[PDB]
Amino acid sequence: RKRKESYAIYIYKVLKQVHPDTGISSKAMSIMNSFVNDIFERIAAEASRLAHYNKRSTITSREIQTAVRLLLPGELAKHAVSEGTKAVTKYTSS
Amino acid sequence: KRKESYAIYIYKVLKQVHPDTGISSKAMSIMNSFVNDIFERIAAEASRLAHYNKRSTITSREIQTAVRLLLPGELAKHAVSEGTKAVTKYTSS
Amino acid sequence: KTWELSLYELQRTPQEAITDGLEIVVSPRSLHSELMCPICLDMLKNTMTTKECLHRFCADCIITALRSGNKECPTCRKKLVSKRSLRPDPNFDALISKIYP
Amino acid sequence: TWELSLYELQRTPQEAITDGLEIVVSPRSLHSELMCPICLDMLKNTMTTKECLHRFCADCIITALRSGNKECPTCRKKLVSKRSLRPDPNFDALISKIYP
Amino acid sequence: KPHRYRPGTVALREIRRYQKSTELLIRKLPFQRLVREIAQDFKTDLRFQSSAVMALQEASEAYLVGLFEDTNLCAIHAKRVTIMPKDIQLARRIRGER
Amino acid sequence: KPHRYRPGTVALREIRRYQKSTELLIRKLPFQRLVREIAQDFKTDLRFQSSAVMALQEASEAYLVGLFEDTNLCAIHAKRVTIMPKDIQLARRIRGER
Amino acid sequence: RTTRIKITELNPHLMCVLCGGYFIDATTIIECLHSFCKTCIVRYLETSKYCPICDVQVHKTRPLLNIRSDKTLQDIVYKLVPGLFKNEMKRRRDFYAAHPSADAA
Amino acid sequence: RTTRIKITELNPHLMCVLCGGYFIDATTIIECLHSFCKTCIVRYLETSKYCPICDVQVHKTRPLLNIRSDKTLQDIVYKLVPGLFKNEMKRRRDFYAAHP
Amino acid sequence: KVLRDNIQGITKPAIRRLARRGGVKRISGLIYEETRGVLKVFLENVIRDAVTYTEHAKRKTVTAMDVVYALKRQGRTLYGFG
Amino acid sequence: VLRDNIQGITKPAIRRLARRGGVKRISGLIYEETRGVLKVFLENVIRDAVTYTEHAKRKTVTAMDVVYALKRQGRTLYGFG
Amino acid sequence: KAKSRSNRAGLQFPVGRIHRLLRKGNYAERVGAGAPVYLAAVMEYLAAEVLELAGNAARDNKKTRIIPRHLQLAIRNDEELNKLLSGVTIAQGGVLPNIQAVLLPK
Amino acid sequence: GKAKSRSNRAGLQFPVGRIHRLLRKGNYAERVGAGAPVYLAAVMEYLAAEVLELAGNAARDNKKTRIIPRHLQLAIRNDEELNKLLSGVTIAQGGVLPNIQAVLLPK
DNA sequence: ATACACAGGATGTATATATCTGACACGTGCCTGGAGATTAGGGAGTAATCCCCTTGGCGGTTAAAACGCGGGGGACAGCGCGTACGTGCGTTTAAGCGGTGCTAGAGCTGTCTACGACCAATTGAGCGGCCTCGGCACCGGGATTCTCCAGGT
DNA sequence: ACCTGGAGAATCCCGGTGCCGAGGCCGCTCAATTGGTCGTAGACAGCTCTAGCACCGCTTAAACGCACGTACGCGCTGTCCCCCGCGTTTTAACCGCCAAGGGGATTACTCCCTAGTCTCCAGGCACGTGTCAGATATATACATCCTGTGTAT
Ligand SMILES: [Zn+2]
Ligand SMILES: [Zn+2]
Ligand SMILES: [Zn+2]
Ligand SMILES: [Zn+2]
Ligand SMILES: [Zn+2]
Ligand SMILES: [Zn+2]
Ligand SMILES: [Zn+2]
Ligand SMILES: [Zn+2]
Repeated sequence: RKRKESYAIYIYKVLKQVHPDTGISSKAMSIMNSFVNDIFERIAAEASRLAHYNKRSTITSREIQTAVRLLLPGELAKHAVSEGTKAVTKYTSS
Repeated sequence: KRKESYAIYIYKVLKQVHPDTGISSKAMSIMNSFVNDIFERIAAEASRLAHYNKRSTITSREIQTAVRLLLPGELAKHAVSEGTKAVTKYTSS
Repeated sequence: KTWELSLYELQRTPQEAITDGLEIVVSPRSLHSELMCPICLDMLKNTMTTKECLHRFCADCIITALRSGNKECPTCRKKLVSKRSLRPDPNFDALISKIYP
Repeated sequence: TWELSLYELQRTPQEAITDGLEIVVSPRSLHSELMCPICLDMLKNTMTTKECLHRFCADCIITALRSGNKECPTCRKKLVSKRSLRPDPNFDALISKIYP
Repeated sequence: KPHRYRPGTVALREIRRYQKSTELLIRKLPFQRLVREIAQDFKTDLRFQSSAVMALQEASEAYLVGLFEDTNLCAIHAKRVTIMPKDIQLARRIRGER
Repeated sequence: KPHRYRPGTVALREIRRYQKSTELLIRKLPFQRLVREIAQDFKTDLRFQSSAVMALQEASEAYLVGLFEDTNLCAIHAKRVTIMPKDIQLARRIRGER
Repeated sequence: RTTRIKITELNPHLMCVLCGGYFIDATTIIECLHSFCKTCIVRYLETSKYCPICDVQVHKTRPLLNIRSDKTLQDIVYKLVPGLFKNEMKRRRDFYAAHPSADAA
Repeated sequence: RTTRIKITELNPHLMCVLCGGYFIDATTIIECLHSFCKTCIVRYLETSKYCPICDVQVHKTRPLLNIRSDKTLQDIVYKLVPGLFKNEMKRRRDFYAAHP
Repeated sequence: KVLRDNIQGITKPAIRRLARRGGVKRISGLIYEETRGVLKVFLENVIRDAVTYTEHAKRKTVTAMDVVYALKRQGRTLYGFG
Repeated sequence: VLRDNIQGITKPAIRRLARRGGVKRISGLIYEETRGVLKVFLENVIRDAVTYTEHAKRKTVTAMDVVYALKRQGRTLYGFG
Repeated sequence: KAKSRSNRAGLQFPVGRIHRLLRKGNYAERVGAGAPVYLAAVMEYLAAEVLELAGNAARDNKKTRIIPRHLQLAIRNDEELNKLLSGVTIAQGGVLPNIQAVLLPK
Repeated sequence: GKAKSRSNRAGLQFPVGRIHRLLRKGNYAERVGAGAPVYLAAVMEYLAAEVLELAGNAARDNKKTRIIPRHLQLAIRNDEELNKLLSGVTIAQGGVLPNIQAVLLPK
């Protein structure tokens, strides 16, 4: 009965935003959850390494940006950087 | 400008094993890097082991399990024996 | 360096915009060739432009072409990985909406 | 396999000679199973293979492995490193006491 | 006289058929028995979850399909159409597994 | 007549020589210029520590030596003694780099 | 099919902001698909490394590698603007009529 | 050379600590190189999994795979001890005679 | 009980089907034993690491997450089991 | 000014590297393919090195940058720090 | 009267949960304010891309749902996404149809 | 009142306290137990001694007094277990083993 | 006289309707974790200074690269034999589904106390220079191993 | 079809000499050690109930064994052009300075941002329910493979 958490509802919301009239099965959502966890873990580890190399004790958005530059290939990195900067500028404006 | 490395300890071990033999600066650099790499690998595996079982403390048990996962064959057995011997000698002191 | 300005280009003057109210006559056949999607054979909608050859297409046309078929440009056969190699071109959309609403 | 036979299940123990008795021996008697196959001399700091139970001198086997094929000299079986052997103290002590 | 297909026709048929599907190609109970027999050499009286056996079978079949993919290229490299043990040995040497 | 060695002799001599030595086999300044030229597409007016150029060269040489060993294995598979571009392509594909 | 339109509505989508005149040998920056003149952009990219409008970086070190010619737009503007190609050719001939050097360019 | 060696000095090196007697069909444990009799080790290992001397694990689940017959040691004990091999064969044949 | 001979449960037609999914047309007759050897090696490695993970946790049952951690340790990430 | 410096990887250097690799007979179309392979490898490593240098707010590339760049690729180096 | 940070950033993936996961994960001593927002945006972007391609693949089959086969097709037919997941195995995904030219009949 | 080191209390040459501090400051877990650094230092010294002994034998074979990178490379690539431990590692100024394929020899 | 396009037979693959059920998708009540306000201190941004090391010029000596030629051995195509694969048939084995009963062990709680974090004072282990001989690098010489082609049979 | 002798070119061995890098010493200051208190992570006993192992028939689809013939694996031969070995002529890497200065590394000061604490309520998760998307079944209809047979060049 213990609570277990996942990213299922957020994935469903994104899918309804991109393909309004489509579903998804249990196994496909399991795979999507694994994909999201893998990405989070990789980026966090690379940011930690960056912070440690430079003798700093904080992870800021700068570390995340450089880690994304290091990890994703090609145009995926460009689009991800643009989206991240957009989100941060929107958030700090409140 | 105080810098730290494992040079003097590696030299002591070499003198223990090979009483009449020298080492070069680049070879000592390689040995330093090798020791650092092993330290990092075992510490990272121990960290993961503690996180999988929901514990906040790395102990000798985690180090032993990591050494078993990481080292191949007879190296694992010999390293396990040496670590256990060291801990037993330390505690009774 | 394939970009050195020619002698005339080093002294070319701007072309003054036409301000007098003169009517312009345009026929559908004049713009027929340059404003036609090679794939669907219809008027362009939701224009997408490649990052290598600057060839206009419809979003669905290029998406379907890349999905089931070679990962190449339909026109010049140049390679392109996926839809991220194209970008929208709203200027052509506005021009289409203006000339032929 | 290692399954015992009918007779092996009831072998009687062999009593030891408690009474003090002297036995005459000669060096040529044991000049076959106490001799190194490589250096053809007396064993010192004996080392034995795990798989085949073959005795060698430490230096002999160490050099043979380092400067040659990684097989056992006698049976020609797989051998990786000096970790694949083990010292034999009992054999050395017996040799020392038997031969001064 | 029946309608005998020439050699190789049914082979291409089956290649197409099995590259169109996603089902497991090895029977369950034999694989489970093999797994238990191998595990008996490391710890006594083990128990398994069903999903653990499923995960092992999935990973193993993926591994073997990829290996045969490389083996076929090695066999075509030498002007052949038939795979042999030497092709598997070369693929595993170059991949680093040996 | 003047002495001439049969083909394949000096090649074996050179294999014996270069498999026992340990020194760098690419000239230093040309590699340095190549490094600066390639880096000029990421940042302008960059400076390099000498040990950085040295590390880059050492790594590049190790990479090429490993590749050529795999290529020789692939070429011998097809009953030849001459290495060809297709052997390089096959080795790189099986390695996962292509 | 059949339609006639004024030049006022068409003007905005035909003039280069840098110079103000109609597009001549239009060239497009691909980072944002922004069209300007060949000479305008060639002169502009020397001093700056950002787009004139959106200030988007053309390239990390060398912007000239990320700009390409736009033939279709040039043909469209030639067909639309009345008496534009003829004037361009006349100006080019007039400029090069008094220079007896480098006949082949 | 010639020597007069007393067996009383060599008793501990040639005595099995499981049956209180001399080695018969010697078998050694790979990990620790501790010798015993075939019957002694076979019947003892069916319950425990540790050597009865140094207290070291032999195998995780099946110790029987890590014990090997030492022909050289058995030959040495047969040769050094007078009037033992013959007695062993006599007893074995006499036991075979008494049963079908 | 001591299970034995189970490797021969991987039959000839199953290996043929696996080679079909990999794009193979003709198969030599000495190639059914090599596959069994390779499968045995791979399985031994993965199962040993899974058993180590299980033993550290002080459990008597191997779980799917143990298999997943073991596979990830060998550079064979697997999506679909948690 | 730096241009066409990949031709400084002469043919005899390529032959020496192949000889250390054990190769006995070489085709005439191996050198261009080798140069392509090398250039791709160098682009990939130097990109990461320059990323590390840029993040640390410097203008000099050190040896640690190269070491970390190689470690990212799975090609650990020993003996430079 | 309380507004979630996800809405403030214009996002769906949770910003507070990701902030907490960064704080308790042994990455560094301190976590800034902009790090979780940035990372959440990147995760949302990648998920949306993959799901879009899989939806197209599902539409081609005349199916209204996405199954692991559709995800496999989407990922392997995409070059950059195929580089990102070069060492991953997706269960019940099968393979891509492919036959070499020398095996086909002439 | 005399200060007695932990390495001496353990019988090691490697530094126990420095390794303890490195473990504490490296972002590996919230807490570190007392015996963990002793175990890690013992393993590290064992591996160092193994490599050094092999390389010392290789240096003696060559009639040299000082260990150089070549001896490290020969000691490490002639041992199966150590080769498996360092498969993705390059050693500067090492070289390769001598190896010519059988099919390529004359006659 | 032989290639060769053609046509009829017969498999296998694709397609449209019927239908059956079980898993996706939604709703709901509750409780745990995210949000808001407050406080305090140390990490990091900023400005200034010093001096190590990176970049540039130049002149020289000499090993390495480039060009060319000639001939042998290695890649490549073709032909023939034969035997090991594939295809199809008629028996035999064991996977698989459904149902059952049993209980070992994974997942929780609740005490409770030993072990690790924190702080302060004290001093000895470890690091930055500095002096200096002995291992090793270099040069010339004699010995030693090994290809290669002419007889020799 | 195999052998030997002898000339030539290359690798190994041996002193002998000179320098420079590795081993060692010395003063000092920063980090490890001892001693004390305090709070909670982890050990352990006990309890619930889920799920993993074991057993039994019954169909039936897959596995197993057999036979024929065909096409592919492998050796042999002949051909020629591509690459190796070696000699001559050019290019330019390597090494010894000198001169300058950009920026890497450190120091000091200040204030802004992040951790820790406490209150309180909405976002997210565990159950429960019910239609319809998708699988399963039958039946034509279509598209490939193979072979006989005329017959044209
Ligand atoms: Zn279209
Ligand atoms: Zn195009
Ligand atoms: Zn010996
Ligand atoms: Zn042996
Ligand atoms: Zn303009
Ligand atoms: Zn712009
Ligand atoms: Zn006994
Ligand atoms: Zn023992």
